[PDB]
Amino acid sequence: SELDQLRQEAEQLKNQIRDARKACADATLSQITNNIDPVGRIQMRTRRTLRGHLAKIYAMHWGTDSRLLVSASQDGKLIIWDSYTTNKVHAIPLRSSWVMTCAYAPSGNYVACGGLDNICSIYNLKTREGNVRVSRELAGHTGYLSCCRFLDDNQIVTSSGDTTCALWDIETGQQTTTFTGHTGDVMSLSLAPDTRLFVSGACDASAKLWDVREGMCRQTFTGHESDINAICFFPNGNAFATGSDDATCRLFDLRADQELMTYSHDNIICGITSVSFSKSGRLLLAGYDDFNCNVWDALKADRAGVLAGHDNRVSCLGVTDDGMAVATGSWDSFLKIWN
Amino acid sequence: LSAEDKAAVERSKMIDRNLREDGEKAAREVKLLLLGAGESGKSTIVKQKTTGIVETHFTFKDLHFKMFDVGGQRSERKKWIHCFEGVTAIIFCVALSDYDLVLAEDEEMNRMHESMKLFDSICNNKWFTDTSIILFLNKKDLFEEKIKKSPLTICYPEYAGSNTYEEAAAYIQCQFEDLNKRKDTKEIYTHFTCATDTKNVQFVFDAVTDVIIKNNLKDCGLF
Amino acid sequence: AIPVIITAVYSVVFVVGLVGNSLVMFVIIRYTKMKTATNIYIFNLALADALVTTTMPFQSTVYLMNSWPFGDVLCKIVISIDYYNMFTSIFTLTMMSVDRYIAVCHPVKALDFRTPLKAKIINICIWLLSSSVGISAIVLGGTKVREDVDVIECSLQFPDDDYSWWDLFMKICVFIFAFVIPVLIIIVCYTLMILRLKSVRLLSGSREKDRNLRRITRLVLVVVAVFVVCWTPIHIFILVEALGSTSHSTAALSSYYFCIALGYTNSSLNPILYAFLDENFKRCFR
Amino acid sequence: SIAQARKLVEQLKMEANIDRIKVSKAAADLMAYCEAHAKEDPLLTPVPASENPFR
Ligand SMILES: CC(C)[C@@H](CN1CC[C@@](C)(c2cccc(O)c2)[C@@H](C)C1)NC(=O)[C@H]1Cc2ccc(O)cc2CN1
Repeated sequence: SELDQLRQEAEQLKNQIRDARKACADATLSQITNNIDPVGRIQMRTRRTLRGHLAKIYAMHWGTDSRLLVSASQDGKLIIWDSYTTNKVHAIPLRSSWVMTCAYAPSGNYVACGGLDNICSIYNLKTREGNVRVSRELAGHTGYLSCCRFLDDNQIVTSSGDTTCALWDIETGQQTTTFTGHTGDVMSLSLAPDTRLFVSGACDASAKLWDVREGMCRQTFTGHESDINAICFFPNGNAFATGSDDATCRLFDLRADQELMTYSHDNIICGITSVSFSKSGRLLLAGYDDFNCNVWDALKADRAGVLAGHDNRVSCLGVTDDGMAVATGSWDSFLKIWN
Repeated sequence: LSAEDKAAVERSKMIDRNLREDGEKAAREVKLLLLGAGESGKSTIVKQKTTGIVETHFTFKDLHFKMFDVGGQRSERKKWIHCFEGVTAIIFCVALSDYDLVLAEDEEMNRMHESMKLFDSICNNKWFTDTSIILFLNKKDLFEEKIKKSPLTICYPEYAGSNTYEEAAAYIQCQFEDLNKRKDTKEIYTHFTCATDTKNVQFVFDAVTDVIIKNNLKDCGLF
Repeated sequence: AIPVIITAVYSVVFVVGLVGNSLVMFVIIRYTKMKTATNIYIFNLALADALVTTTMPFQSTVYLMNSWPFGDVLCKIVISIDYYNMFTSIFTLTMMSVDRYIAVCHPVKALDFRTPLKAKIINICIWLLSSSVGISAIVLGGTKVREDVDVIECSLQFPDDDYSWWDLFMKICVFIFAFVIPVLIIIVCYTLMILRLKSVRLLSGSREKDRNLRRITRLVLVVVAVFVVCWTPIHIFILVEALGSTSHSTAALSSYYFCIALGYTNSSLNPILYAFLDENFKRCFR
Repeated sequence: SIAQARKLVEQLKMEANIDRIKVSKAAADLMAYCEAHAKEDPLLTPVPASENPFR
């Protein structure tokens, strides 16, 4: 009866949490938004189409600046693009052809690579010998890695398939902390701009806030009803929007952890593969399985434009840190840059 | 323009040429999705530390097969099955001798029923509308004496036939073939083999050659 | 009365052939990717038909006026591009059938022998092979009069000399290497392709893959029929008026213009058939 | 097991006793951050040809 008593206590305390966050919502974001000037049509024509991939592209990541992004695809090649000149600087081979995550460090010296091989790959881009060489072979995850966003030059955060997030060290290869509490499988990871916290989404429609210095879940919230596979912070750091496989996008805040705004439309029934913000936070860019990309008013929850033009389903999009341009990757071995 | 920009353009063209000549052989490197139940004869098929997909590189008559054994992937299969659109065939190794025993440690479900559910899941995927399944039935040698004592009534109380080897193999064949819900674009190849039996490479070679004939009709514009 | 209808139908088929070939070239240039080995071949067919459809007003006006005010300025080029079209169409239909046969019967070596680079190499080789005949035609061109009506037509430059044996050897050689070796290769390759498709397991069922094989065989049969039945009576007419002697009979020229009408109708119907039948354009257009 | 239930109930108890303040102020400061940085965003207002180096 002790297990039943503990289950009842957890149920009533979660009910108390739900009642507290229900009474905490004095007003909704719609009735504060509805008296501002709307955003016009974002007729963003393509500028660069980074052709050269021979296989399906799953992930991309920018740097602190533009002009340099990394791209991951199942051809075993991790191409570092020169974005303005459409050129490519390095073509990194992979030991494993199964990749679905990649990242570009803020220092620009290390890149992430992982996938179904259950091993994170870190390569040193700047070496006295002229080549791209792997530095640390990060293993310890029994599931497939799915998101490998970088803290800094020495700390890497990996989202994995064993329903646990992990923070590693480059020089030792061991996990400093193991973030545990996600029941479902995890394929979302986004770090806060102040590099103090991060949120992660999992299959159980749960977005959990974690602290990196001590490693425990500070808040969680369930508003979705399907697999969450796209997460990103608001650029102010006090909110984060969630993209799931539910044909909807939802916005949560770090201060109340409630349903601020949902982004769902009748004409779209396909899932979202990636979601990212611009540096102002007014526009929310949501990828879709409808073979296109769609932008969203992050306050008015209206469609501000469609970046149609992909021959296949998109899988990754990233707006640059200076708000310059978005590079939407897709399954058709293309990577279109929009402005 | 500037000399550094011209050098960068030349390096980009050189590495594009290298990427083209390295990815042109990926079409010749044909690839197979090997999957099956645990200890169901999958370990002995591959003879003819990443803790993930095991890569085996082997060739027969200059074709360079690749097998992706997913035996060490304990995660949810639905979210990583979309990375195998480029696979040409599905190898499904299941054992015929695993019809009576349920787990050999607990009693809640037979191994054959879970294998049938896995085949129905992997055969009716929207990702595999036109990926021909090379079904394999192995370790028939242990099934020869295990059918003399135990009938099919342990596994199926709807058999009502003859408790013999050939009819048992044919009825397992009939259950597995009828799991396919669309027989027009999908064809399921089956081979009978043992743990010490050869001529599996011939069956898989014939399979891959037929699928690439279908591909060659498809790109030329006839199929 | 009599020339009113036939010239109108000729102009109509000329216009529809031009517009069909123009739309085929436009979609293969800017709407359908050109990477498949058969894409460059249907491109070659489009280009050859575009080069030969231009001579249709020339044929119409020479049928009308029974002569031409053209001189040696352009009869030489419109008689060189005739043989250029002939060799191009024949060798592309041969190499397309060879490519299909090596795709079906040898699929393990089709991945190596069906690279786009090798397709371009074979295409340039057959382009040069047609161009040798084209430059031979352009250096053995010219005109002369006939002393019954004093009209003019441009043909091979061979005066009254001991070159008649050479002219018959040239005509018999182009006949053999046009409708013996290429048609024999096309027929043998397609029959062996269907024979290999007998033994496969994904196209020899009973529900829909059997009728898929049936429509594929109907496709190759109708392609061979449209090529042969339309291009062959030309070869009967010219080979009949090569070995012996044939004057300008009224039944001869009527059959001559009938055969020319067929040999232009096939080139007009090739873009429409290869756009509504090749199924890659059907997949792209949807 | 029972240890998993103890861990979950303690983790949820830790998440229970956190500070929660009004959602309307979160909407207000989200709107304030959006309007205060709307000028510094080329995706909102398109920069001219001298700027916008994707040309
Ligand atoms: C392909 C079809 C439609 C026509 C096209 N061709 C195009 C040139 C043409 C209009 C012409 C050219 C020069 C003078 C003249 O009065 C007429 C007239 C001969 C018709 N081709 C021919 O008549 C070809 C057919 C042929 C076949 C075998 C062979 O040994 C030689 C020749 C030469 N004439």
